[PDB]
Amino acid sequence: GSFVEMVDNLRGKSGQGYYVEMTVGSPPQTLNILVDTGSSNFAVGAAPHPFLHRYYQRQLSSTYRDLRKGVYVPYTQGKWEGELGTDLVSIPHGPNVTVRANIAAITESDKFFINGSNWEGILGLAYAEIARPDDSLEPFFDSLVKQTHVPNLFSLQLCGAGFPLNQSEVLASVGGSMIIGGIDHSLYTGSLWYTPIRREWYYEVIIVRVEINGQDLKMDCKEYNYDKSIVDSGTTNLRLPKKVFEAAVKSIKAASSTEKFPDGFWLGEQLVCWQAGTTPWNIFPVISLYLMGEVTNQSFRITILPQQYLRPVEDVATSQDDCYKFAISQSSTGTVMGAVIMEGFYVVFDRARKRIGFAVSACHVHDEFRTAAVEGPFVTLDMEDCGYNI
Ligand SMILES: CCC[C@H]1CN(Cc2ccc(CN3C(=N)N[C@](CCC4CCCCC4)(CC4CCCCC4)C3=O)cc2)C(=O)N1
Repeated sequence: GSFVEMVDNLRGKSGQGYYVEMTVGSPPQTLNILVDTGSSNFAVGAAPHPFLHRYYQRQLSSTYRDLRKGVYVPYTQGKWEGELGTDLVSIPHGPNVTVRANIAAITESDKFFINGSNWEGILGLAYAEIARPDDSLEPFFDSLVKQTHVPNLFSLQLCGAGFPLNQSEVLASVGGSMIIGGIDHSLYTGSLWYTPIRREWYYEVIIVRVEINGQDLKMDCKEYNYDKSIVDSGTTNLRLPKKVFEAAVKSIKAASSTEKFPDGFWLGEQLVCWQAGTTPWNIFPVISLYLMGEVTNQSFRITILPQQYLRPVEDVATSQDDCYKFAISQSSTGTVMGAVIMEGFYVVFDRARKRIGFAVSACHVHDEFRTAAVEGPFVTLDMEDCGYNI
């Protein structure tokens, strides 16, 4: 591991997000910031909110610069609005550099901040094309790379605990690593396999085959990427296009048929519980997503376990049972490889070479019989046809 200063710099969990400490302004104001590979704005709470115990105070920063422009960002289940400006930004457990970056000072929001998440802002790590108000507002990572010698690449190791963490525990536990400018070899086992970034807006990739316990879902592969497939640390679940979700759930139900679960469990709404230590991992199937490789007609696969797609949650009765929610859900906006999938792997966002790498994570949860995997190569033809075009 050559990046010790950045190893173990994340905290959090899949359901509320993983965050990194950052500082903004002069003198530095410390804030915890959500790592979000699914957006491209650096936006921080800048006014009192019931769920924030701190926020960015522009009037206290000598280096604050007002851009005299507002920004409104509505999204699926909420929105955030703010005032744009720039200031000096640093990451204490990151590269030892300070850069001048755009900051959206959030003045109003709806269903954005999460009670008990411990973060006060978000770091959009995707490309300018999806930055708001438009692509002229340079994203943080672009600024970092342009102003310093930091390589144009970052990598993420999100570590799920495999069991519920109470408030004190989640504040004291290490949730993973965000390595800025490099790859730390202590964070993964086996080899790294790369898939091309299809287009630079979201971190878009192409899935070419899907298996449930080795059985091919056998759908037209364009269905797997309708209308896109992205890697998003800001989403909790593995989200799949409606038809793919329906096919996958049918296959997962068939594989786990020795136990019957209520419809609410499969809808990802209700938890299922087992007596302490008796979770029947073995009856649930592994899921393999084959991704386009860097070589023509070549693919590789990433395989996750139920220890990744069953999200630990505390029982309504705080009992001693081990409980979980099904963390695979349907989408009308494409496939989303959320945090529960990322928890199985060390993911390298190699912006410089327009590719995303995957390797088995040194902190993935598993049992004595099965482990997550990243394997290849496999001969796969006409993979370009798996991409969807409007
Ligand atoms: C952290 C875990 C939270 C829960 C909520 N939750 C549902 C959910 C639904 C959609 C998205 C996609 N997504 C995203 N990655 N960032 C934003 C802006 C996208 C951006 C794209 C370009 C155009 C402008 C908006 C803001 C979010 C970021 C997370 C905090 C809330 C606001 C967004 O909507 C993520 C999560 C989930 O699963 N776990």
